[PDB]
Amino acid sequence: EIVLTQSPATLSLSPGERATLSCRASQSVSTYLAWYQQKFGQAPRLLIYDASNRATGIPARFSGSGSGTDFTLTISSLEPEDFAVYYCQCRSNWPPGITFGQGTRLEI
Amino acid sequence: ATRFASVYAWNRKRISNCVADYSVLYNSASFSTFKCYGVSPTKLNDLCFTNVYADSFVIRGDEVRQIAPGQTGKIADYNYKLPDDFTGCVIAWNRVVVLSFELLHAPATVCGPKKSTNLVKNKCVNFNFNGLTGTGVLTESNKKFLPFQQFGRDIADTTDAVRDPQTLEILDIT
Amino acid sequence: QVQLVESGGGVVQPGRSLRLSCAASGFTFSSYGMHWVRQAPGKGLEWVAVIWYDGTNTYYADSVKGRFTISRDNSKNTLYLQMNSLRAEDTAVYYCARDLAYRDYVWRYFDLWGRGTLVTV
Amino acid sequence: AYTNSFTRGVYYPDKVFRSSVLHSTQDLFLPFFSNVTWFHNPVLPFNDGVYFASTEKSNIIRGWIFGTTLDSKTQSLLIVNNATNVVIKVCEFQFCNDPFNNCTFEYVSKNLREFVFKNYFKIYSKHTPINDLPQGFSALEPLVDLPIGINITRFQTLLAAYYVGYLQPRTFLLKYNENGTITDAVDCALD
Ligand SMILES: *[C@@H]1O[C@H](CO)[C@@H](O)[C@H](O)[C@H]1NC(C)=O
Ligand SMILES: *[C@@H]1O[C@H](CO)[C@@H](O)[C@H](O)[C@H]1NC(C)=O
Ligand SMILES: *[C@@H]1O[C@H](CO)[C@@H](O)[C@H](O)[C@H]1NC(C)=O
Ligand SMILES: *[C@@H]1O[C@H](CO)[C@@H](O)[C@H](O)[C@H]1NC(C)=O
Ligand SMILES: *[C@@H]1O[C@H](CO)[C@@H](O)[C@H](O)[C@H]1NC(C)=O
Ligand SMILES: *[C@@H]1O[C@H](CO)[C@@H](O)[C@H](O)[C@H]1NC(C)=O
Repeated sequence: EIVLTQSPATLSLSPGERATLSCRASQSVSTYLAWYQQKFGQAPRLLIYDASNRATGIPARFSGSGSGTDFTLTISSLEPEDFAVYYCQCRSNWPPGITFGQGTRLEI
Repeated sequence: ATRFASVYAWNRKRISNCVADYSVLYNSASFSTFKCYGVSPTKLNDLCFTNVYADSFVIRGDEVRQIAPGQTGKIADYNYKLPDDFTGCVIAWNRVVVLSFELLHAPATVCGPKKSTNLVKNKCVNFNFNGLTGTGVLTESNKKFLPFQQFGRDIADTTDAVRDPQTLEILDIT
Repeated sequence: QVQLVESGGGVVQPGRSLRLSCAASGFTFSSYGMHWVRQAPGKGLEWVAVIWYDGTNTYYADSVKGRFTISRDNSKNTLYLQMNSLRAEDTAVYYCARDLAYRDYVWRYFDLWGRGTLVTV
Repeated sequence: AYTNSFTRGVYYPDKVFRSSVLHSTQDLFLPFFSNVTWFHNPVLPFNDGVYFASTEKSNIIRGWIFGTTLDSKTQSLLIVNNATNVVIKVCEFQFCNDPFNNCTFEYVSKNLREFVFKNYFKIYSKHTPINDLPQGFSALEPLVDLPIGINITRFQTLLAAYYVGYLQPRTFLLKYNENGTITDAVDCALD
């Protein structure tokens, strides 16, 4: 089974700076693995699928990289329009369900 | 199986004399599109068709819709396979198999995976032993069917016993 | 007015049963697939059930296999979800969600979320 | 030449076990005591169905061609028993003038060998020792069932004594013993 492993537990930075989260997948996940951005109380929205493909509604500042068992998200310049919590998510074949990660909180 | 190309001589096979398990073709992660036009996919796998037609070809990321209604434009009317009244699926993954389902005069061969419950004897049940149907208590018999006979019939043409199709044992039906 | 509004949040003892509902409105209820994802307090989202747009086949997550029932009645354009044998972990914010794809059976993304109804035990 | 078929050509009409009972059924059966043409190669009509029987020592007879045109232009059924196994295939074969394309399936699965070939396409057979066409009774049992939907009107034997009779829509009374073996039968139109 696929277990996503997320690091760092938290990020603390000023806005405008460069924010890098890492998600280390257990085993290659082919051509689609997703990132989810959830503000407190809001409805989670996809940001990135395929780990570099810019989903619709997504300003260009959000960049991702990886394949196999290295997957990482970068943000060039944080603004309060982005300051939320973040997940890495995928689906499964052995039996037909879904694994999120644990989540990675961002701080000022 | 690797390599695929060409749509106008798009290669094509009858699929026949086999059980068509469409169940596996949902559950894999890698399919990104699976559709039907007319009937649900689990509703497909309990119909029973003469000839399942399949064909495949490699494509570019942006894919034009494979034709449900007779879809309209460029390659999607100038290279292939343009079935206006398509009671036919469209698969895709991360590359498509467009499926035409024949229901011709022939005796339908390529038929559903026929998922099978687990035998319970010595109580009452509605049973369906391989299309033979009806309520009764199944109990262990002492009858010796010949290798090819599938159900015992009483003197007045009432089913008296059956062969369980997976364990070839004879059960009396009282 | 393309929104869903959930309903049926409440409290029950373990071992007893509960039924929720989600109302859909502003879009064709019988044309999209529906999910239930539950958010246990302080934790992440955990898929519960899905249905294809015609409710002809249904899948459940492992944690609820054989214990919850997902169903759609297009008469009222209302989604349901029954419960059996509820246990302590089941406390959550049940978000009914609507599927991303139009008439595709992949059942892969969540494009729209209900505000989520508390359920506690 | 012709031979007296006696009471041969009886086969299990269906797949139902019946026991210690006389069951009356109507089917395409070889009429009792009709005469069966005897060949020591040529294409014969198939009509409603064919009873085929052979007596071999060295297994010269190997197979059959069935269809309508028996060349390319239509599907034709080719049944060949070779070495250990049986090849049944329905391609649009371009046949030889004296034998010895688009498919729809390919199925692989002293000595008196009896077969009944009738039209989906059903093959029944029986293999018995004997030592002209023996008087006695034994019943043939279904072994092969082909869902082809082919129009069959003519057939040819691929190769030496064999007999060909024709089935007729006759009523038979079949006697099943307690193990569900047919041990006798009465031809209701014989006399
Ligand atoms: C089907 O599978 C079972 C295994 O559980 C096997 O014992 C059985 O023989 C199989 N069916 C037939 C007809 O042999
Ligand atoms: C055999 O059939 C032929 C048909 O041409 C007939 O002339 C002949 O009398 C028959 N012989 C017997 C013994 O029935
Ligand atoms: C039977 O015939 C097929 C083709 O006609 C052939 O491939 C096969 O090898 C034959 N059987 C044996 C045991 O050789
Ligand atoms: C092959 O034969 C079948 C027989 O019904 C026919 O329907 C089919 O059209 C033939 N193949 C092609 C490519 O036409
Ligand atoms: C086979 O014969 C039937 C009549 O028995 C006829 O209707 C049908 O057209 C024939 N098959 C073909 C392919 O023409
Ligand atoms: C029937 O079968 C049994 C065992 O299968 C055998 O002992 C018996 O001889 C057979 N014949 C008759 C007439 O019972």
